[PDB]
Amino acid sequence: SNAMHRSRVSTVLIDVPREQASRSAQFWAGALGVRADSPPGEPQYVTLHGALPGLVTAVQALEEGEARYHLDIETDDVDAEVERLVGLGAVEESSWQGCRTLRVPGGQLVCVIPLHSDPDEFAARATSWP
Amino acid sequence: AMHRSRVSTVLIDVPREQASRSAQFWAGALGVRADSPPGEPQYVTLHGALPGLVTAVQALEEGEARYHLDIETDDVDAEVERLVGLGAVEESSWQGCRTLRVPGGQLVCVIPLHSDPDEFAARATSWP
Repeated sequence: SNAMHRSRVSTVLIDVPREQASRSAQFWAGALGVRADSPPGEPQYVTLHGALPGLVTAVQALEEGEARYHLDIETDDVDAEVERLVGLGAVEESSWQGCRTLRVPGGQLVCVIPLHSDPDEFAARATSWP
Repeated sequence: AMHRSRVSTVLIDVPREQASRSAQFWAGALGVRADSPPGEPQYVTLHGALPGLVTAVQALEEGEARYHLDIETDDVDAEVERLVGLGAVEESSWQGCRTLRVPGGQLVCVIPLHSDPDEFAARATSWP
């Protein structure tokens, strides 16, 4: 059933109500000793450059809801990866911050997102399914 | 001090009754082996989930599901003081760890050294 495809955790997100976003980025920049800025086309994100090895880390401004963390699973087939994770007991929730979003067994949220990495890096770190 | 710190650990905190199902899911979701370290039955390590870091499911005696990060340091007291200076607030000892509520509301723990020294040095920042 499940199409052959690849995935891995690519991104660690610090989700904060929009009003606290700049204060949060200020803290994490000082706490981690990192540079912080927003990418073009992504003003809701403040990248914490080089915070974690082999991953992207960012503060994401929430338009509604309470502060949390979440992980993004990067994949070359979003539909197939959502299907695979639902097969493992995850449940798809409403679109959340423009991402396909699942509640996993235990209660945490994860987002499934498309490719945003150097192909050679993704091939070196992604897990092949099945 | 000078002292050094880095984020070393990503924790998936779940009510104890849900801990087995969580570990099962994450092992399957990430394609990793999952097992508890000797002396640390409250954790199920997700081996190699995030290379350069440790990732684990932590069984909570109470409270709701969340994630948190551990900041690893060679001077726990100094690092807590430094993070408090940046606006973090120390909460009561939580799951046997020094635990801070950061600006924004997330939790972090400050923990002692537990990594290959060369890995720590490659990833850590020095603080006056």
